[PDB]
Amino acid sequence: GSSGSSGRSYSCPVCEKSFSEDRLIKSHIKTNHPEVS
Ligand SMILES: [Zn+2]
Repeated sequence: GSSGSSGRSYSCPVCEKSFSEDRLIKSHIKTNHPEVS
Protein backbone atom coordinates (compact mmCIF):
# COMPACT_ATOMS: atom_id res chain seq x y z
CA GLY A 1 0.00 0.00 0.00
CA SER A 2 0.92 3.72 -0.37
CA SER A 3 2.50 5.78 2.50
CA GLY A 4 0.43 7.78 5.06
CA SER A 5 0.89 11.42 6.26
CA SER A 6 4.25 12.42 7.89
CA GLY A 7 5.98 15.33 9.75
CA ARG A 8 9.09 15.62 12.02
CA SER A 9 11.10 17.87 14.40
CA TYR A 10 14.93 18.28 14.48
CA SER A 11 17.84 18.75 16.98
CA CYS A 12 21.23 20.49 16.45
CA PRO A 13 24.16 17.99 15.95
CA VAL A 14 26.56 20.50 17.71
CA CYS A 15 24.54 22.15 20.60
CA GLU A 16 21.34 19.96 20.88
CA LYS A 17 18.87 22.92 20.41
CA SER A 18 15.39 21.88 19.09
CA PHE A 19 13.90 23.05 15.72
CA SER A 20 10.44 22.66 14.06
CA GLU A 21 11.55 22.66 10.34
CA ASP A 22 14.45 21.36 8.16
CA ARG A 23 15.18 24.90 6.78
CA LEU A 24 15.50 26.35 10.34
CA ILE A 25 18.08 23.78 11.61
CA LYS A 26 20.02 24.19 8.28
CA SER A 27 19.97 28.01 8.78
CA HIS A 28 21.27 27.46 12.37
CA ILE A 29 24.07 25.09 11.17
CA LYS A 30 25.06 27.67 8.44
CA THR A 31 25.12 30.67 10.89
CA ASN A 32 26.43 29.10 14.16
CA HIS A 33 28.33 25.91 13.03
CA PRO A 34 29.61 26.49 9.39
CA GLU A 35 32.97 24.62 9.87
CA VAL A 36 30.91 21.63 11.27
CA SER A 37 28.42 21.34 8.30
ZN1 LIG B 1 23.60 24.36 17.26
